[PDB]
Amino acid sequence: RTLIVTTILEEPYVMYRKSDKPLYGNDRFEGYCLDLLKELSNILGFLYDVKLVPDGKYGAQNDKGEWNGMVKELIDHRADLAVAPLTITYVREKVIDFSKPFMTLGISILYRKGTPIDSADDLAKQTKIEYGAVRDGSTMTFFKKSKISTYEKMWAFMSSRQQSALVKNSDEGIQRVLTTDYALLMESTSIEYVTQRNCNLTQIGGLIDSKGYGVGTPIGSPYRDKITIAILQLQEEGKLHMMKEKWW
Amino acid sequence: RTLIVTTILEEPYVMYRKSDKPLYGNDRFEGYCLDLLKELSNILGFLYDVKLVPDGKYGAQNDKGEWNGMVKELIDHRADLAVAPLTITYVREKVIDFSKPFMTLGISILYRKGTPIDSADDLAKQTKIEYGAVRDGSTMTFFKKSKISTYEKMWAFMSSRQQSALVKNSDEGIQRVLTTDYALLMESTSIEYVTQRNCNLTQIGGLIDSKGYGVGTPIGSPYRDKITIAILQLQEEGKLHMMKEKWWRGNGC
Ligand SMILES: C/C(=C/C=C/[C@@H](C)C(=O)O)[C@H]1CN[C@H](C(=O)O)[C@H]1CC(=O)O
Ligand SMILES: C/C(=C/C=C/[C@@H](C)C(=O)O)[C@H]1CN[C@H](C(=O)O)[C@H]1CC(=O)O
Repeated sequence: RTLIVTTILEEPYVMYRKSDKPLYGNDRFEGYCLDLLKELSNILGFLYDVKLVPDGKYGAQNDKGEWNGMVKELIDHRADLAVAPLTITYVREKVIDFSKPFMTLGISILYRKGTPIDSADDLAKQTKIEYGAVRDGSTMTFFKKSKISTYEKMWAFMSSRQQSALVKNSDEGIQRVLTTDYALLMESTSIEYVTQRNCNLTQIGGLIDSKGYGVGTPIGSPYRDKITIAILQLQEEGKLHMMKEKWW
Repeated sequence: RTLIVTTILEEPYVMYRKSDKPLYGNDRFEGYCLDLLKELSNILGFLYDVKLVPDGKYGAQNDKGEWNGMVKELIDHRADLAVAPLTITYVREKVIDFSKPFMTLGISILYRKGTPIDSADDLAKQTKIEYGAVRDGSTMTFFKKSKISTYEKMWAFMSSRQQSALVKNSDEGIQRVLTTDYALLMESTSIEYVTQRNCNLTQIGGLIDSKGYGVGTPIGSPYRDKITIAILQLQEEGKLHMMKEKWWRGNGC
């Protein structure tokens, strides 16, 4: 049986291929996740239809506790797998089963080069330089729930003034960093990608936490473990590292 | 019901406490893993008896496909959990269920300071400097199964001459590095611990792979997921990071 794979567009994980004529099916996409997906499909032996998540969201829960995006697709069994830079979080792992991480990363700071700023603490102590994150993303949630003083303070600032310091998506954040005096709290894997394509930007400090991206499956899914094992196999033989180098 | 926790002695994960009189039970140990364990027990609400694995091995399989150590304890249901720097590997994950990693790391190089060597490649190209790893550990296995040229070459050297380049345990490896012209392939978390207490030693290059340590449970265990969720919780609130700092920090160099 063909597995339905729910995903979302995000450089360089899942992107529309470049072609002179209209593309159809899986042929529409390319990227690290499509490469990962075909590696997993060879190892486990399954066919799949990549399908973009209808609402274009990763998955968060509203005030009433209902989920949206890819997480929701898995919960309602509208998809068998979720392959994308879907951060393994406490709140998400309770409603869906994650495979072991296929990429590890952390929350860090994207800012422009040649400045005295060097840590999340430097930012927390002032207000001249504005800073924030993608609204409702795992990074924002981290700062929202943290009880570490420095992070509590930063959240106080990010959420103030109607969350004007937050951005809707990564691209809006990057442009905001390139144009104004703004710093973006962003996942390290994404910062590496960006700083490699824009010499004006750089990472500030190191990681302020350790996270991973995993393949999502519905709770009780028989593939969860098979995928985990395949990921470990791909990691141990250098394929994951090879794939990262290819797209980064 | 009290859960039986199988573990092994390894600084600074599980160590014998220092005391004037004989110690008994869980009171015998201290370390990062005992701290982790009590955090998990508070969150999940269970009691536990720490018990050192009888044969003192982590878990590898012999030629007949038989497992030993902690992995074996879990397979035969002699323990409910395995809490130790037990590397999550392909071969192990097939016989036991692992929680999500509570610590991520990689294979790196422990060598002495002030030398021209700077990468696994530098080592692979020569033979003056001897190098190896703990025999039968996950690191050795990595090199044994790799098909990457540089690692294939290093394995060729490590396994040659009856594996004389390999060591029985981390301490033998560290002493060998401090005394002779030898480099030790070792997990990054352990290198950090050592270099912080030995200003003569240092890490060479970065990580040559990405691994994690996880709590082990028997296949089909009802705790696997509960523990995973608790670990994510502890990570998200800074406790795992806090615990690492508590046991890793040295006295400066
Ligand atoms: C790039 C990104 C955007 C998320 C946007 C959310 C608000 C959504 O549209 O559902 C994701 C990638 N991984 C994080 C997550 O899974 O939450 C998030 C980025 C981040 O939060 O740093
Ligand atoms: C310090 C260590 C010693 C393992 C010794 C094996 C040969 C044993 O006696 O069971 C462990 C720590 N994590 C690895 C593992 O889980 O296999 C191994 C060290 C390593 O292989 O680099």
